[PDB]
Amino acid sequence: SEVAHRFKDLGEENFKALVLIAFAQYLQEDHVKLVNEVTEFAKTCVSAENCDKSLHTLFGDKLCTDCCAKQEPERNECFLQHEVDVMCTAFNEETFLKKYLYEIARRHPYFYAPELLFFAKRYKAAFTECCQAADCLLPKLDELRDEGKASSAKQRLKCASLQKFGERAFKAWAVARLSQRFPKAEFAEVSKLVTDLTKVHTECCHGDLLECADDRADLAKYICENQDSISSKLKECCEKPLLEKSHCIAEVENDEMPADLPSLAADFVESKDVCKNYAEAKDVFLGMFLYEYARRHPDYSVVLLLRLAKTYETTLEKCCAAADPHECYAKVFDEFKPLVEEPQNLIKQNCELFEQLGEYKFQNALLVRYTKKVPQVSTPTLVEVSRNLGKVGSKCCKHPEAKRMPCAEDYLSVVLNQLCVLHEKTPVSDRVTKCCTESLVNRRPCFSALEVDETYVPKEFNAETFTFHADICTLSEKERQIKKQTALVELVKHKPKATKEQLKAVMDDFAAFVEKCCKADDKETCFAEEGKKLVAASQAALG
Amino acid sequence: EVQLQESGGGLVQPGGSLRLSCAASGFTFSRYWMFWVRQAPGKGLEWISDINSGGTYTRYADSVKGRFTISRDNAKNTLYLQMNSLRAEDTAVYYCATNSGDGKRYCSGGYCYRSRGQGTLVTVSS
Repeated sequence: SEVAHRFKDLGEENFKALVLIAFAQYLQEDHVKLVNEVTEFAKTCVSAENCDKSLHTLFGDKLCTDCCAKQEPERNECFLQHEVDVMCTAFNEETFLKKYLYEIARRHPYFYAPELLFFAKRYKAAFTECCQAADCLLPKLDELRDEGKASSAKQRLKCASLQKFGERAFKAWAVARLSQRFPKAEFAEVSKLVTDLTKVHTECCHGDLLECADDRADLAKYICENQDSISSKLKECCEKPLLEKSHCIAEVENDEMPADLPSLAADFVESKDVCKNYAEAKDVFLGMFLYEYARRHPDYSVVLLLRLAKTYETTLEKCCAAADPHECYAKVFDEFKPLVEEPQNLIKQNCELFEQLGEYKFQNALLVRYTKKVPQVSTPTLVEVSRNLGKVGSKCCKHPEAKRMPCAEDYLSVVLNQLCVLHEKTPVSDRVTKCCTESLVNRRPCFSALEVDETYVPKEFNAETFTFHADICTLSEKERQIKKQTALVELVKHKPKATKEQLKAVMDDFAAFVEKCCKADDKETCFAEEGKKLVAASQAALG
Repeated sequence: EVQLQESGGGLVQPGGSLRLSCAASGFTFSRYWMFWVRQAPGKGLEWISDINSGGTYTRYADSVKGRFTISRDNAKNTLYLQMNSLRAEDTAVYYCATNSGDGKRYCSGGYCYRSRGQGTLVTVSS
């Protein structure tokens, strides 16, 4: 009986948490008793009838006394398509934590179940320290809340990529990352972890939950036991409690590579044998190429390394069919040079620009850049995308170059996926649908390949959109900023061939204007009078 | 410097059993994986069992699972393969292999090794 296995393994406290999440996500408090009811059945489960019945079927059959037409695993695919003083007073603590847990679980669908359990334990720790503390619980709580929202966005990515593309693509992704993370490990060890990681991910994307928490626990078990062959950065991670220990290995930094590593060229470009090796064990052979390239290059995005492996694969497929293969693929490393330099220059130019402008004007510059490229997107969407891209700048450009491409990749991949989700439910651009459609190694390059839209006809002048009101002085910095960034996008839609010099001079005018009248004694009068000098300034610059 | 050397082969018969062994030289045994791969009369290499460096993980091709066991002794630099319930189809030259060293890779039968022993012949004739 699986329900028993996982009872015996997960525990009781963890089992109950796990049932709390999936059930909650599927149904949108009344049936919380049913989750405590399931535990009583589980004790019953461990030759009783209804016991050893399939886990999903028992959950699938039940909750649906929301289609419910076939109640099978082929239905699940259809289903997937469809106050400091008071907080301490609750501190039955177990009840208080459980309500807190439901609420996070209720809020987002694709949260990775295993991670959710971990944050709760940190939340308890802060309360236990805080009540003894004369008052800083709120900063610890804020810390944890901010981290969670991003995970739901990355997970959506992972699962869609697995549906979009086969496990071969997901395993390859994994091989690339773990080689970076665990360079001193040999290939057979890395391969072992990826198969395990894939199953745990494949299942939670499946939404079984159930085993992946047990499979995550076993995987975390395995590493700490076998540190000798994995990473010299695992020690501390591997002295913690289980949910902390596990979540911690997800976050562990890159280990140093072995010193005096050989060049990959012998055995991948210098050997007569490679077409034979490729024919004897193709995907293994290619897997090992990626292992060797990756472990030498923590300064590379995973996707980049996937392009290189792809390039190499394409080169063997043509070269090994040619007259003298050895000659034909002798130059292949010269092919990798431009693939590596395109992302590096792009990081170089955009950080140069961010450094010299600061977050806010950087955002303004991106706003100009992407409006011209895709003027048909709605103004609120252009503002949010550009705003988020700017923050990517501030998070990544701080790091030296060696750390930049993986950081960019990390955050930019979530932006581009959120963006593509929006575009699907209200398309406005064929170029964007295509960049969203294309293979993951090509998504970002395709977006990078967008040009200005020379067909776009200017928006007619409207006066309201470029007038500010005194109420703007009451707003937070974020909302005031958005106000002006809305004007800028609208300015570009009205003057789409104006230089970025003229466009920025006006945007600074918007800034100087709001700055000046928000200091004035009589604001209402400043906003009306100086409002004329702004109109004459933009007219001077742009007409 | 890397040296693998199989032992323990000869003629045996249906139902019976046999143990194979391999000694290691060159680089240390404890830090790497080890592999047993076989070659039946009219075939190429079948990869049949794997072991991690610490001995904490093992893998078995379907055709030998349940009946075979792989294990090691890191002190003696010695890999073992314990074979039970032998059949006709287990006839083959058994080898052992590893990916230790910075030697050339050699792919065959759907995997790649850097070093292999000279391989010991086992015959399972009724």
